[PDB]
Amino acid sequence: SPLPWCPHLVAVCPIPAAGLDVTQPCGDCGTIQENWVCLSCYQVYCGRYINGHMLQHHGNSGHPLVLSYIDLSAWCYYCQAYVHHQALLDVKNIAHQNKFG
Ligand SMILES: O=C(O)CCc1nc2cc(Cl)ccc2s1
Ligand SMILES: [Zn+2]
Ligand SMILES: [Zn+2]
Ligand SMILES: [Zn+2]
Repeated sequence: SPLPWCPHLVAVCPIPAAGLDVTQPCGDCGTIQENWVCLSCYQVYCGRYINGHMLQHHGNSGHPLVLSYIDLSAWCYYCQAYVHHQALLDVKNIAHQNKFG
């Protein structure tokens, strides 16, 4: 690989004290498949191969960075790239613990 930095990492917000639920369904269509969590507002929406609700959320909010609940990758919609950075480690780890632990 991912980009080791991107100019949208500044928009990554603190993780809610409720933590993450990697089984959370899409907030629009309720699908349990291929969801992502927004790293600005922590809403959960489905991927491009389901109903494209996270891409819609990007369009209507401008929020840049999203975390996959399938493989814990982080995608930036502006840079059109995967990103990994020390600034993403806390949220990936919280997600990894919820998913696997
Ligand atoms: O599915 C989503 O809306 C968000 C996440 C991603 N969007 C893309 C688009 C391409 Cl072209 C390749 C990889 C990814 S990861
Ligand atoms: Zn959806
Ligand atoms: Zn958002
Ligand atoms: Zn970016």
